[PDB]
Amino acid sequence: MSHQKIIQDLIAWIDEHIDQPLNIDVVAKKSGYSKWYLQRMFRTVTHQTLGDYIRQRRLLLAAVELRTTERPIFDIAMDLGYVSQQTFSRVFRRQFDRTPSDYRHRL
DNA sequence: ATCGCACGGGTGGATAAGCGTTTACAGTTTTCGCAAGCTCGTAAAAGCAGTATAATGGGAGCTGTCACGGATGCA
Repeated sequence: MSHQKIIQDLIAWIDEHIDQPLNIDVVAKKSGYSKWYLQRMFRTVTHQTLGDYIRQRRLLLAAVELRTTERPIFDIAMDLGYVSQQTFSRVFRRQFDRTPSDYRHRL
């Protein structure tokens, strides 16, 4: 089994469990590998990062929880690896170039 | 393969501070509304003086009955 089949399984590993507290100590242990070694092979298969991409699906989930659900900004961050919305609102100007308040207005 | 270690990138984390937006909790101004209290007015209630043939002593339904002592008080 080549490693390009490993990371193909890893793209369906998280697509249901980004609302869960999913950390690297779960992803590495339930893959059969170590904590660091999964990140070296992750570059040569999809050209992007791993610890930011789980945020990139988490910040994708916050936008589809804002354009559909009435949940506030402060405690969507509580389930997605943040302890407050102060940093969680800040990276959204990097990921989608918008404010977490301004997305729901422009339809 | 299996996995750390490091230089360094990215960040998360702990105060902190930011932003425009729609109401508090501070204090007075305004108007309107209806009284409780005073003043009043007169029709009703309240009070007062007089009435010139002549008239001059209650009882007025009472009590219908018991009988034994003490003090009182004339005689």
